[PDB]
This record gives sequence, C-alpha cells and structure tokens, in this order.
Amino acid sequence: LEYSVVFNLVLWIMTGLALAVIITSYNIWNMDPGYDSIIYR
Amino acid sequence: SFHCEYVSSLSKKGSLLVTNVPSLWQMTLHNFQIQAFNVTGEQFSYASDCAGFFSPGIWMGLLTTLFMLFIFTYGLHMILSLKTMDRFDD
Amino acid sequence: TGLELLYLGIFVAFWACMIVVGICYTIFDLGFRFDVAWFLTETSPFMWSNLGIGLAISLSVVGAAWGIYITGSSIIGGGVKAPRIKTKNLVSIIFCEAVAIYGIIMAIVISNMAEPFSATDPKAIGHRNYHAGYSMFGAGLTVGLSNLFCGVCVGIVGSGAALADAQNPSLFVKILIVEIFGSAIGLFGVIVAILQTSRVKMG
Amino acid sequence: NNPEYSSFFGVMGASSAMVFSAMGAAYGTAKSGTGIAAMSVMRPELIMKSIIPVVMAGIIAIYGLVVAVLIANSLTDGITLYRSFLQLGAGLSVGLSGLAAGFAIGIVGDAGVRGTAQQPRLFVGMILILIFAEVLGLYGLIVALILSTK
Amino acid sequence: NNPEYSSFFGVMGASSAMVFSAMGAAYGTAKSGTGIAAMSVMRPELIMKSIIPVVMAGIIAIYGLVVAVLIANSLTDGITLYRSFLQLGAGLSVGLSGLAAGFAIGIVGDAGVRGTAQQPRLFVGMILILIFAEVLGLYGLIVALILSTK
Amino acid sequence: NNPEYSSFFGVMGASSAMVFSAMGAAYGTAKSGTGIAAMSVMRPELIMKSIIPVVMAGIIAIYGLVVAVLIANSLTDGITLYRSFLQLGAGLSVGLSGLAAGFAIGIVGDAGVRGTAQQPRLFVGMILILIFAEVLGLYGLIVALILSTK
Amino acid sequence: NNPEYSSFFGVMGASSAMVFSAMGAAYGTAKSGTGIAAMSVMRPELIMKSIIPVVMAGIIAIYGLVVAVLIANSLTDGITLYRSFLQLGAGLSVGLSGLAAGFAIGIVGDAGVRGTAQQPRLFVGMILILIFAEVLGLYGLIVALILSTK
Amino acid sequence: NNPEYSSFFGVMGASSAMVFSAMGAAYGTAKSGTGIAAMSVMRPELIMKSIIPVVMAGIIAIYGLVVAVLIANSLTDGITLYRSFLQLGAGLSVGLSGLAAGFAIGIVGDAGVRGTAQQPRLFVGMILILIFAEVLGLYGLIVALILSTK
Amino acid sequence: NNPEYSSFFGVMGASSAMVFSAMGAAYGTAKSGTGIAAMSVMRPELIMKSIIPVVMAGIIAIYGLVVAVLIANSLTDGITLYRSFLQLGAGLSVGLSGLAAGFAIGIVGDAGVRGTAQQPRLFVGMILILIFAEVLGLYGLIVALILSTK
Amino acid sequence: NNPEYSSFFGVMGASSAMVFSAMGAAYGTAKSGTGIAAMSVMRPELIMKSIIPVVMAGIIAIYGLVVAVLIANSLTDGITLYRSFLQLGAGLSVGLSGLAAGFAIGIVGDAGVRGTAQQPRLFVGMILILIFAEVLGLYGLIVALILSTK
Amino acid sequence: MKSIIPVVMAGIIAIYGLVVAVLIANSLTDGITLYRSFLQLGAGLSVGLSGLAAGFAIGIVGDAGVRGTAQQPRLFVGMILILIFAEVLGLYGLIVALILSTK
Amino acid sequence: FPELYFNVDNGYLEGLVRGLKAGVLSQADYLNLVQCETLEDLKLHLQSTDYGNFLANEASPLTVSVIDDKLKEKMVVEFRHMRNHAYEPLASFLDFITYSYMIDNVILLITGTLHQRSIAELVPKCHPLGSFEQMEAVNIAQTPAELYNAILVDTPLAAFFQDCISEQDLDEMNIEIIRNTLYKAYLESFYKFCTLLGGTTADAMCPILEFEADRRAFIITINSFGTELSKEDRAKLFPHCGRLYPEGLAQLARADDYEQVKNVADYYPEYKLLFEGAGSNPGDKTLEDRFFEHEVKLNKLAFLNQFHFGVFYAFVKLKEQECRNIVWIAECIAQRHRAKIDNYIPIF
Amino acid sequence: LGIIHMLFGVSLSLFNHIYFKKPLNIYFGFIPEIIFMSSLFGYLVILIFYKWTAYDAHSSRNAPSLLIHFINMFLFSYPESGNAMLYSGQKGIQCFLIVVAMLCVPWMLLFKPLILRHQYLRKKFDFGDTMVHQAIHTIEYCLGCISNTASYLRLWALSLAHAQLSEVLWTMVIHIGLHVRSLAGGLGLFFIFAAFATLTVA
Repeated sequence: LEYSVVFNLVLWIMTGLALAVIITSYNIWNMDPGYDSIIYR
Repeated sequence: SFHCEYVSSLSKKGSLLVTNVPSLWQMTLHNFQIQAFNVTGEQFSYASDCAGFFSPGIWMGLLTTLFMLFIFTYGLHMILSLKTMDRFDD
Repeated sequence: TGLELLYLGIFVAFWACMIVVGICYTIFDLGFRFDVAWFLTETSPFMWSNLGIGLAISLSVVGAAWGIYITGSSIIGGGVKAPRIKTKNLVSIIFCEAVAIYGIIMAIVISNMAEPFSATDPKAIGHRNYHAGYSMFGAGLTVGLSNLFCGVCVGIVGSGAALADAQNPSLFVKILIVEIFGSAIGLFGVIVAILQTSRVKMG
Repeated sequence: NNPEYSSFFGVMGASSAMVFSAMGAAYGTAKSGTGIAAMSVMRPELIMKSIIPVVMAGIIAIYGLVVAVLIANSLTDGITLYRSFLQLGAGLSVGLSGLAAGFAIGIVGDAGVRGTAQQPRLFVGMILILIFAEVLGLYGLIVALILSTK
Repeated sequence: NNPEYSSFFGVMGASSAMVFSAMGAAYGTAKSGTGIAAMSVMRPELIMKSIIPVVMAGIIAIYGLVVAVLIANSLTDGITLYRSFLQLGAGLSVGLSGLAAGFAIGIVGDAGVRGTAQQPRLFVGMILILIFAEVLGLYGLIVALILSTK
Repeated sequence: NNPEYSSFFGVMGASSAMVFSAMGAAYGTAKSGTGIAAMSVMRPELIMKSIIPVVMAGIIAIYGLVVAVLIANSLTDGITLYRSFLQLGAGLSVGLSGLAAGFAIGIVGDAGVRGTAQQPRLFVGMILILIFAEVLGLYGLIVALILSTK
Repeated sequence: NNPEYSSFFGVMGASSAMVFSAMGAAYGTAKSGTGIAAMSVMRPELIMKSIIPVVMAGIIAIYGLVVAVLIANSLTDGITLYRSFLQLGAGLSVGLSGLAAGFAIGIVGDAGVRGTAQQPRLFVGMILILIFAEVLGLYGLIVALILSTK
Repeated sequence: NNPEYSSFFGVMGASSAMVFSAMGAAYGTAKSGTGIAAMSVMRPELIMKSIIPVVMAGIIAIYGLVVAVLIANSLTDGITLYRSFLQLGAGLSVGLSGLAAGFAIGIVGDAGVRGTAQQPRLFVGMILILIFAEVLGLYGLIVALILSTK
Repeated sequence: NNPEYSSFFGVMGASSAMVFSAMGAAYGTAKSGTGIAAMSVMRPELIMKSIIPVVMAGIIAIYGLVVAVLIANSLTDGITLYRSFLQLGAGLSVGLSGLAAGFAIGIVGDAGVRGTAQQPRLFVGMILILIFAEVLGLYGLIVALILSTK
Repeated sequence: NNPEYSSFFGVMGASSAMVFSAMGAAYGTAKSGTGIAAMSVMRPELIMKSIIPVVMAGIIAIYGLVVAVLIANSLTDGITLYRSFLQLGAGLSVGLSGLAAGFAIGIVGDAGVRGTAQQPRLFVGMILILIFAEVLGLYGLIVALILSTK
Repeated sequence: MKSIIPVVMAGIIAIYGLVVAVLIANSLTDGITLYRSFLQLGAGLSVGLSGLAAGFAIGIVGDAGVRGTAQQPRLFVGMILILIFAEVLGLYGLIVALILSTK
Repeated sequence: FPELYFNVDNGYLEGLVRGLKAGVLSQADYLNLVQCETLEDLKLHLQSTDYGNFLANEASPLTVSVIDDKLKEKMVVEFRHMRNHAYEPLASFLDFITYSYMIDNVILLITGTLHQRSIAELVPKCHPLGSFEQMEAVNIAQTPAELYNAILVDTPLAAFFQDCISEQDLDEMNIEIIRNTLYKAYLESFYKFCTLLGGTTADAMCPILEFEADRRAFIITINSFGTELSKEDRAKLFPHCGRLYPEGLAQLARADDYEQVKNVADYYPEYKLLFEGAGSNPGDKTLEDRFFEHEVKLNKLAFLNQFHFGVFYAFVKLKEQECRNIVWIAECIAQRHRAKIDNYIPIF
Repeated sequence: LGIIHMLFGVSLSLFNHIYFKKPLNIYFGFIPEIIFMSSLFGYLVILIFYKWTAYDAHSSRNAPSLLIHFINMFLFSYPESGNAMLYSGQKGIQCFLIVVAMLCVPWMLLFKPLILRHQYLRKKFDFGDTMVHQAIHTIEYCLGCISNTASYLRLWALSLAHAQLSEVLWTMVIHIGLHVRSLAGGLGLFFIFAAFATLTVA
C-alpha cells in the first residue's frame, strides 16, 4: 500500500528536478557569451 | 488472483474492512492473497495488486495540479514575455 | 524558443509515454488496469462540477480579456490620429464584455444546480448524480471555451473595425456586422450549455 | 442497466461539437473580419459582397450548435454505453470538421477579399472556394447526424 | 460475447475518417485558395481553370465522407471486437491518407497555380502532379474499404 | 468521517485566488510601469493621471486577496468534498479571471499611457476601456463570493 | 484461445503501411511539385521530363498500398497475436521507410529539378540519386512482405 | 488518524515560499540591477537613489523567508494532512505572489530607473508604481499567514 | 511456456533496423542530392563522380535491410524473451547507428560536394571522411549480427 | 519499522542543495566572467576589483555545499519520512534559492562591471546591488538549515 | 600554449566524474542495501551535474577569457582567477559525492 | 494565430502607424497642389493637412531645399517616435529599415576618409535615420583602416561588413561597388529575417523585398552596359532573394544589351508590364518611374493585411515617396516647368 | 600533503611580514590564521594517523568512520550516539579546537581596522574601506581553508585517472599480443607494443 503515493512522489519530484536541471542547463548552454569586442574582427 | 498488503479494520493499515456499526472485533491480513475461481493446481495465478500507480485521491489531486499548471503556464508565458524599451525619446 | 521547446518536449514525452503505456498494458494483458470506468467512477463528481463552474467564468473572462486587449490597443493606437474613434468603437469592448456576461450567467445557472450528495460509494451516489457531475462539467467547459474563442474573435474583428474607422469614419457601421457574427458564437456556447444543464439534478 | 459513467462520452460529444465549431467559426470569422476591415478602406462598396466568408464561418457555428442540441436532447443518466460513444463520435466528427472548415474559410476569406479588392472577377472564384471549404462542415454534419441519431 | 465498449474504436474510425479527411481537404483548399486569390490579380481568366486543386481537395473530403458513412452505417450495439478495430483502421487509413493527399494538393495547388500564371504551359504539368497527389486519397480509400468490409 | 485529502482542494483554491490574481496584477503593473516610463520622458506632468491602470491592476489583486481570505477562513479538517471543490472553484474563478483582467489592464494600460501622452483626448477613453477590463475581474469576484459562501 | 486485442496490432499494420506511405508520397509530391512549378517559369520543355520525382513518390504510395492490402486481406477473428505483431512490424517497416523515401524524393526532387533547369546534364544525376531514394521504399516493402508472410 | 508522508505538502510549502520568493526577488533584482548599471554611467548622483527597486526586491524575499520559517518551525512527525496542506497553500501563496511581484518590481525597476536619467520627475512616479508592485508580495504574505495559522 | 507478447520486441527490432536506417539513408541522400544539384550549375562534369555520398547512403539502408531480414527470418510464436530482446537490441543498434551514419554521410556529402565544386583537390579528402562516416553503419551491423546470433 | 525507500528524498535533498547551487554559481560565474573578460580590454586595471560578482557566485556554491553536507551527515537507513522530507525541502530551498541568487549575481555582475568600466562611480552601486542578489542564497540557506535540523 | 588552461580546467571535471564513477562502481553488489544504493545515486548525480555546472562555467569564461586575453594579455591572471570559482564547482560535486558514497 | 499575440506589445504602434499613414496626400491632394503658381501656395495647401505649421518659424525667402529638409524632418520625427517605443520583436525590424540609410552614410564616411577629409564635416550630410549610436569612429577619424576597425565595433552593421568587405577591399574597390555589395548582404539578410517572422509579416513583407531584389537586378543590369562592370560584377551585385534567382539573374549576368534584359523581363508578367509600360519615348514615363509606381502598388497592398510589421516598412517607403512627390511638385512649380508635373507617383 | 603545504604557506607569510616590518599583520593576521588552520587541520591529521595504528582486521567490524567524526567536530554536534568515539576525552578536544578556531575570526576581521582608526585619529584611507577590505580578506582565507583543503583531492583524482588509462591501454592492446607459440607471440608483441607506446605517449 502507499505505492501510488510513493510513485506520485518520486515521479513528480523527479520530473520537477529533471525539468529544473534541463531548463537551467538549456539556459546556461544557450547563454550569450558576450564577446562583441572580437566577434566582428 | 488478488493481492493486498493489508486487508484490515485499522486505519493505520488502510481500513479496507469497513463496519457501518460499532464492533467488538478487529482483523489484519498482512500480504493477503486470495484466488477462488478457475484455480489450477495449488499455485496462485498472477495477482492484481490492491495498489496501482494511482488512487482516487491522487487522480483528484493531479487533475487539479496538472490542470492548474496549464493555467499557471499561461500566466508564466505572458509574464515572462514582458519587455522594456531599449531607447527613450528626444 | 525555450518555452516552445519546453511545451513541445512535455507534449512529446507525455504522448510518447502514453503510446508506450498503451502498448505495454495491452500486450502484457493488463486491460483490467487502465480502468477508465474506475477513473470516472472514483474521481469525485464534485470535481467535475466545480471545474465546470470555475471554467465557465474563467475561460469566458480569458476570452473577454484577450478581446479587450486586442481591440482596446488598436482603439488607443488609432485614436491618437483620430480622436473620434473612442466612442463608436467602444461597442467592440461592450461585445467583449458581453462574452464575459454570457459566462457569468451560465456559471451562476450551473452553480445553482450544485448540491451535496452525502454519499461516498458509486452505487450510493447513483447514475443521476454522476450524470449531473459530468453534464455540469461539459456545460461549463462548452460555454467557457466557446466564449474564449468568441472573445478572441470579437476583439480581433473589433481591432479590424477600429483601424479601418481611423482611416474612413463611414466604414464603422458597415464593418460592425462582423462583431455580431462573432458574438453569435458565445451565444451558441450558452445555448449548448443550457441544454447540457437542463436535465441535471444533484442529491 | 447502463454504467454510471455512461453519459461522460456523450457529454464530451455535445461539448466537442460546439467548442471545436466555436473555434472553427471564431478563427474563420476573425481571420475573414481582419481581411474585410483592412480591404474595406480601399474599396468601401465591397463590404456587402465581402461578408460572405463570415456568413460561411457562421454556418460552421450552426453545425456545431445543431449536433450539440441533438446530442444534449439525447442525454440521460440511463443512456446505454453504445449510444454514448456514438454521441462522442458525432461531436468530434462535426466539431473537428467544423474546425477544419473554419480554418479553410478563414484563410480563403482573407485572401479572397484582398484579391477581390484588386480584381473584382475573383468574386465567383471566392464563392466556389468557400463552397468547397464550407462543405467540409456539412460533411462533418452528415457523419455526425448519422452517428448521433443512430 | 463482446465488450460493450468495443464500438468505441469503430466510432473513432468513423470520426477519424471524416475529421482527418476534412483537415486534408481544408488544408488543400486553404493553401490552393490563397494561391488562386493572389494569382487572379495578374491572370483573371485563370480563375475557372485554377480551381482544379480545390475541386480535388473536395474529393479527399468525399473519401472521408464515404468511409465515415460506411463505418457509421456498419456500427451496431453489440459489435464484434475485431470488427470494431477494422473500422478504426479503416477510419485512420482513409482519414490520414486524406490528410497526406490534402497536404500535397495544397502545396502542389498553390505552387502550380502561381507557376501557371507565370507559365501558361504548366497547366498540364500541374494537373498530372495533382492526380499523383489526389490518388493518395484513393489508396487511403482502397485500404479503408477493404478493412471496413473484411 | 470525510476523506483524508478533502481539505486540499479548498487549499489550492485559496492559493490560486492569490497567486493568479497576483500574476495578473503584476503584469498589469509591469506593462503600465513601462508605458509610464516611455511616456514620462516627454510628458512628465502626466504621471499622476497615468497612474490609473496601475492602481486598477492593484485592485485586481485585492479581488484575489478577498477570495483567498474567504476560502482560508472557511477551511477545516472535517470539510466535506462539496465545500472543498466549491472553494477550488472560487479559487480558479477569481484567480484566472483576475489573471486575465490583469492582462487586459496591462496591455490597455501601456497603450493608454503612451496614447494619452501624444493625444490628451484619449485619457477618458483609456479610463473607460480599463473600467471594462476591471469589471472582468469583478465577475470572477462575484462568482467566487457566491461559491465561497455556498 | 487467441487474445481479444490481437487484431488491433494487425490493423495498425495495415493502416500504418498506408498512412505513412501516403505521408511520404505527399511530402515527395509537395516538394517536387513546388520545384517543377517554380522551375517551369523559364523552361517549358522540362515540364513533362521533370515529373519523374513525382512518379517515384507515387510509387512509394503503392508500396504502402501493397502491404496495406496484403495485411488487410489476412486479418481475421482468430489471429494469434504473433501474426498481428508481424503485421504491425510490416506496416511500420514499409510505412516509415516510405516516409523516409518520400522525404528524400522530396528534397532531391526539388533541388534536382531546380538544378536541371540551370544545367540539363544534371537530369541523369537526378535519376541516379532518385533510384537511391526510391529503393528505400523497396527495402521497406521487402521487410514488410517477409514479416507479413512469415 | 495521521498518515505517513504528511510532511511532503507542508515541507514543499516551506520550500516553495522561499524558492519562489527568491526567484521573484532575483528577477526583481536582475532587471533592476541591469537598469541601474546601464543607467548610472550618465548619472552618478542617481546610484544611491535608484537602488530602491533592488531594496523592494529584497523585501519580497523577506516575505518568503517569514512564511518559510513560520512553516518550518510548525512541522511535526505525523502532522495531520489538513495542517500540512495549509502549509503548502501558505507556501505557494506567498512564494508565487512573490514571484509575480518579482516580475513587476523587475520591470518597473528597469524601465523606471533607466527613464529617470533622462527625466528626474519619473523617480517619484517609479516609487509609487513600485509600491503597487511590492504590495502583491504583501497580499501573498497576508494569505500565507492566514492559511498557516488555521 | 514463454509469454505470448515475446515476439513483439523481435518484430520491433526488424522494423527498427529497416526504419531507422531508411531515415539515415534518406537524410544522407537528401543532403547529398541537394549538394550535387546545387553544384551542377558551376561544374556539370562532377555530378557523376559526386554520386558516391548517395551510394554510401544507400549502403546504410542495405545494412538495415540485412538485419531486418535476419531478424524477420528468426521469429516463432514461442520465442523466448531473451532472444526477442536480442532482436530488439540488434534492430536499434544497426538502426540508430545507420541513422548516425546517415547524418554524417549527409552533412559530409553536401559540404564535401559543394567544396569539391570550388576545389578539385578536396575529392580525395572527402572520400576518406565519407568512409569514416559509413563505417558507423558497419559498426552497427557488427553489433547487430553479434546480438541477433547469441 | 518505519518505511524503507525513505532515504530517496533525503538523498535527493543533498543532491539538490549541491546541484542547483552549483548551477546558480556556474551561471553567476559564467555571466560575470563574460563581463570581466569583455570589460578588461577597455580598462585593464579594473580586473582585480571586478572579481567580486564571481566571488559572491562562488559563495552560493558554498551555501549549497553547507546544506548538502549537513543533509548527508544526517541521513540513515531508518530515517523517518519526517526527517527525509525535511531534508528534501532543505535541499531545494537552498538549491533553488541559490539558483535564483546565482541568476541575479550573474546579471548584476555583468551589467555592473560593463557599466563600471564606463563610469567607476558605479562600483559601490554594483556591490550594494550584488549584496541584495547574494542574500537570497543566505535566506535559502537559513530555511534549509531550519528545515534539515527541525 | 597558455590558452590551453580552460581546456585542462574542463578536463578535471571528467576526472572528478571518473573518481566517483569508479568509487560507486567498485562499491556495487548483487542485493546491495537500498540505503547504500540511493547514496550512490545521490553521489552520482551530485558530481555528475555539478560537473556539468562547472563544465558550462569553464566553457563560457574560457571562451570569453581567451578572446579577451588575446586583445589584452593582463586578462590572463583574471581568467585563471575566474577559472578557480568555475572549476571548484566540480570539486564541490566531488566532496558531497565522496561523503554520500561513504555514509 | 499571430493576431492573438501581436497586439500584446505592438498593438499601440500598429494603430499609431496606420493613423500616421492616414496623414498622406491623396490623389486629389496632389491634383490640388499642382493647381498653383508659387511655393507660398505649397505652404497654403499643406497648411490644410498634417504637415501644417512645418514652415512656421522659418525665413520668408523660402526655397525648395527648405521644403525638402522640412519634409524629411517630419518623416524622421514620425519614425524616431515609433523606434523609441517599439519592443525587441519589432525594434530589430525597424532597425533593418534604418539600415537602408546607414549604408549610404557608411559610403559618405568611407568616401570622406579615402579623401582624408574629417568625418565630422560629413555628419550634417548623412541621412538622419542613419545615426550611428557611438560617434567615437567619427571623433577619431584618424585613417580609413581606423574607420574600418571602428565601424566593426561601434556599429551593429559589422555583421554585414564581415561577409563582403575586407580592409584591403575597402581601399581597392570603387565606393559604388561597396554600396551595392553591402545592399546585397542587407537585402538578403532582411529577407531571411522576415521569413523568421512567419505568417503575415513574411507573407506580405516578402513580396516587397522580393521585388526590390528583382528591381536591383534589372536596374543594375541596364545601367552597367556602358561600364567597367563585367558579367561577374553584375552577378556579384544581384540580390539572390528575388524571383529571378534560379535563372533570370544568370541570364542578366550573361546579358550585354537592353533587348536581352527585356527578354528576361518578358518571362514574368509582373515585369513584362513594366518594360511594355515605358519605352523611354519622347514625352513617355521612364522605366525607373514604372518601378516607382510598382513599388507604391506593393507598399499599398502591404496595408491590406492587419497584424504584421510590414506596415512600418511600407509606411517609411511611402512617406519617402510622399517627400519625393512634394519636392518634385515644388520643383515643377518653382522652376515654372509645369508641363511634366504629373510625373509624381499617386499614393494612399 | 595539502595541509602541510598550506601550513608552510602561512609560515612563509610570517617571514614575509617580518621582512617588511609589519607587526599588525603578524599579530592580527598570522596568529589567529595559523590557530584557525592548525586547530581544524591538526584534529583531522591526528585522527588519520591514529586510525592507521589504533585499529586492525579484528577491530574492523563496527569501526568508526573518520569523515563523520570530522564533520561532527566542525558542527559541534556529535549526538552521543551512532559511531563510537575513537579515544578517551575526544569530546573535550573537539569542543576546544572548534571553539578556538571560531574565536579567531573577530581578531582578523575587526581588531586591525579599530587600531588603524585610532592610529589615524592620533596622528594629527577610511575606517569603513579598511573594514570592507580586511573583512573580505579574512572571509576569503577562512572559506579558503575548507575549499583549498578539498582542492588537494586533485592529486588522488589525477593519479586514479592515469592508472586506469594505463590499465585499459594494457588490457585492450598488450593482452592481445600474448600467444601460445614462441614465433607467433614474438612477432605479435613487437607491433602490439609499438602501437601501445604511441597511445601511452599521446
């Protein structure tokens, strides 16, 4: 018993953590590196 | 067949046994397993468990949460789409 | 980009998992799970009823707000060079607000149908009572989304009318017929929700 | 008798019938109305011809209404599960075809009024192209009547 | 004998035959109708020739309708479960092949109509290409007829 | 007596009433503050008049507050699911309505502020359009006052 | 003896064989029609000779049909699940290979046709790269025949 | 009687108050700090006044901390689900109201600060709209104090 | 005895070997034919020697055919899960390694052909690069032969 | 005695405290380092003052380490769910408040430094703004310490 | 020859991953106690994803820092100072991972 | 579907710019301006419409140069006021409009430094839309090589220079080849950028840019036949985003006579009609004037869609055509040569 | 190794401040800095050597974990339970060394700024600027103690990686060169080791 509760804890906590990692990782990986002083020379 | 962790009259163990009236009796079948038609040999067939991936309380919960997260996402998509001017007038 | 990839990623991962689950429950012979009957029966009728009531408002109000922001922004943007716009074109705002009022009427009617069952078992609840819960959800969702689309429609065509009026005033009354065909959609959402509600009783 | 959840699919029939036809008719009208209003500045006389895409998108809302009325007048707590699925088929089949017709009407109405304002000879072509768009709502209605009244 | 829910698959058949054929025909009509509308400003005489894409998009709608009517008249209260799945198959087979045919009639129609206004010789080429777009609907229909009557 | 989870739906009700109306009023205030900034550089005297869409966005979040307080004062452990779902209904109904009205106040506010700056005849027009936008928040409030007291 | 759901996979075989091949042929014909249309503006003579990318997309549509009829003619009540999985694998194997071939015929058909206008010597190259695109539909057939008749 | 797992909701309450209030105050600060540092190059005298959006962003995080502490010091092993959900409701209700206020403080901070350098009169206007952005965090607090004390 | 579903994974293995390698060889052909066709206007003679990327794309589909045949001939109703899983692994291994080889052959073939058009020396280089692409399909085959024969 | 599997959330608390604060500090460091690097070309003397946003970003990773270590030291196989959740919520509270603070530190570091090179008076302002960005991590830590030790 | 530093600072993140991967892998067994197995998960994520955070931190400040250094040689010291507070994120993932792996 | 977001940020300016387009001279207004005898009558007519008071606080010995500059002043204040308001999805698009003037300012800057003239002397000649954000290039002016390096840092134009202009090319190339090769890169990039703004913006902006690409191809070709530009140079300047790109451009590169250009134009009805529409006969409208008439047709058509940024581009080009019309009328009035005055292009 | 070289580093600081005649730096910096470091490090190093002598295979069952006692010492939070203590009176030693280290920070942070304030008031720069700089330096040294200690784990990390790369290269390349006949194995090993040597160099 409680197995639907264990599962809906672990599934949704892990999907929340995995989205927080994925979104943050996507945001930093596609962050502007900002080297405008040389990108044109 | 059927399997359950606690066919019991106690709330601490799921309250599967229900009395509509006061009772002098209590019971618990820890890991209860039963099969009573189309049995073969002395071996149980595959068991449906009393606990699946979801429950009535969880479906009501998710059909709210994973509905209002659609609505909060609309909130979040418009608020995150706020912008500001890069210039101001002469 | 990022939010589109997030919504696409969730949508794809969700439906890919429902394909894998649908195949796996089928081929393992677990058709005694995936019991949609259990889902619709043990999920409380009060939930369906109240999602119906709250959506009948909020989706109608989401439509009417979308409608107001669209036509009201062109009204103001054109009204800079044509101050006459602010009066006649206000009908496109009043028709957006009518779409919310269609929502409020229909949600109050559905709310007046909601009652306590005092029951916690499917046979004790009984068919009329599940049928109330679902038909109240459906009525509320029908009006709610029909008004959402009607509000999006009225504001859009009201922006059309106000930007045309800013260029030639004689156009407004001639164009304004399109907002009537828009506002018909919300009214049809109300007529259907009335009929879906007309037979229910909770208790 | 029938199961308690029986009427759920039939309710989603009536709701789909109207909502997707409201979505169709709203997009068909919204798109067409932008065309009409923008076009009318150049050619103010053309409004009474150019309303026809909007009347067509209004007919799609009527198709969604017709099937939703017939389904709602055919709902009861006592409904057999077989009829309740047919009512869902009917509601999707008009609703999403009404949506498909609304999309076409909206796109061709806007292009059609814009073309017409430069070249009035397009008007016969526009009416033909709108007939071939709006008839998808009618096919959605035919299939939905056959399901909902069976 | 059979699940009371069995008809649900055949009902999603009838709906999907209609709906996805309507979405095919709607896209075929929207895309080529936009082409006809813009085109008719330069070559007004071509309206009553350039309509052929739209006529064939209507034919994909007709294929959806044929199978959706065939399924809907072939459904019954106690339908045999595999006979219900055959009807789902038929409905997706014509419905989505109709959608695919609609996609080709749409893009071929738009490009072929604009191209024909640039090039009077293209008309025969466009028609041959549209037949190779519209026949996908017909193959969708052949499979769906065979399945729905197996 | 009542189910263990029962009070949760009323709780999310109270939360949504405040959160969603907060998001709406936040957007309302952010758009209006941007419009005020781009307006003030040219028309600094106008600020005390151009505050109207901001204070109206702040009023939208009071409609959320009022319901979130009413729901929260109505909670208890022993709550029946009927009262709990009525309170979730009050929650989304004010919540998303306030959210939507906040979006209309923000966008109409930013325009109305930038428009009034160039054309003083619009100040009353902006006030009127925003009154329609505020009334959409009031409708959410009316049903949420009904549901939370039912 | 055999499972209830067994024929659903056999059906998904037939349907997929058709639907994904129609999608492949539709994409092949949509890109190729775009290319032929835009090419023909300065090349009357090529309108007939250039239709070969379309004809090969029409063959992908037949590879779908062949497997879909071969599966459909072998569906029945008693199907032992194993034969239904074989049929699903056949239907996906031809279907999605038809989709891949259709993608490739589209891209090489567009680019190849445009290039053939610029340089008529390209035409033999366009045939060779198209044999290598069309044969993916044939491999899709070969596997599907083997599976559906194992 | 009290179940296991009760802590999750109350704990996610405490954490959500802190996390979303910190996200709010981090967006409020990031936009304001961008505004201040892009602005101040032309106006050194405004640095020690244009900090106010950042101070108000800090206060949203304090409302978060208040509720997160008030929840964290009111958890117990085997807490009843009613108090635990109330602590979730309080948690989200300040946390997300702080997030919303964080967006508003950010935007009025950026636009109001940058605008001030070209127009000093805007600063008092920016303070007032920034109180209207800040006070949503306070409505979130008021609801969160209420829920956590039922 | 062994589970009735066991053949499914082997069949999805066979399908996968064909499907994912057809997707690979299609993409490799599509990009290669684009590059060849775009080259031809400037270098009409190189279009024959530049077939080689397409031939290697074809070879990736032949590897996926081989494993799809070897899997498809190795199936029976009673197939042990151990063996069916080997076949699924084999299918994905050649299939996705063929897709990987296809992405390589395409990008290398396009850039290599359009480079060789401008630079007659590059041919000797790009064939070595294409070999280091196509060998991925051979590694996939090797692991698929190894898996399917345990 | 009490539930097995209880460890999972406590362990996830340690990981969340570290991972998200390391993401915060990485973003903070990264964004700030682009600022320092691009600035240094114009002002080769400001390098050693300009490190402070990088240092404060590093301190966010220290806060996540402090909680992660405190959690890990407080784990046991027999951990009551009350302590296990308190550890998860502590983990997310610092982890994500540190992420928020890291976002703020990255943005105000970069904007502060690029502004400071154009006007050295901003340096004090960048420090004051940055204290309000960094204290969010300290608040997250406070709640995490209170939770994990409750 | 100087600007290789960011590559080697990224290089240590793989090695921090390897240290924990090896430590976990040697500590596995048939029927491992769940508690010891979750500890190994938490370690494995904590290094792996802090390594990932440090990987991005090094990538961005290495790309900007090397470019900046070629325009201004004085940045060489600022760059390697920045690469401390970048690469230390990999180390903190290691610290917690070792603590968890031996708890 | 785009309508349903567009007015969130652009709704106000969309209303504003259509309102500003209502403030243009109709065909009847041009037919009134030509009725007169002196520039004082141009003032008195324009006083009845949106340009009123544009010659208040100005000297009584009025000149056509003052009317030209004051009409440009109104056009540029009407545009600066929108650019200062627009948000990033539109603000990048309005900046692409300004590039059609910054290219010419860069040619003035390059021409000044090649002639060693101080760049600050040319700032008053540069078009006001093409204002550089950083004047430090202008303040330094030290060498052409310094100007090149300074442009590549100070200006967001740098990404176009990197594709077509090296420092050695900047000295070796003729400035008119630099002007056109820049415009090739701009127009192809602005087209690609518009195809990212999908739906209505692409669908009703792209025809104008597709035409400008073909207009450039024809006009560059016919003007090159008496000149140093080889077959390769014409091809190198033609913009590849026009309808003619697959074939027509290649035939125009091969061309050496106006009959061969007409043969290319005779494949496309849209262009066949321009070459039939002007034979360059005595008293005829020129081929260039037919392209200006067609450009006005396309810009008018862009106002017939609602929710798109195409109206901001079509507005700037129509106000430019209006300035050009008022100045041409004012020249025919001031120079007394009213016989040709009808050569203005009607707009609405 | 890292602890000892950091203890040398603070000792090198003492010499350098003496050669610049800076009594303030040795008094307010070096003394509390070495005490902070030495109290934390000394406990840890003592425990490491003690474990290697105080335990064996017999005492290995239920043997105490060193890192836990080290963390608990810094937390001031051993709960009288869980792991057994390592030696008699160790609780007092934990309490003493951590409290002594915690008492170092105020001297380093504030006491030098206060003396510098009174020197500049009597000799008749700012107090706040001095406080900010000295606080930052103090905090960087103290947080650096933890971080820099852990940074010496790079030693181990690299040493493992080198060993495992070497082990894999041997097992993948050299092992294949071994054969059951003298001539075949002798020819195989020659080319196998040349390929191996190339990979070891790279």
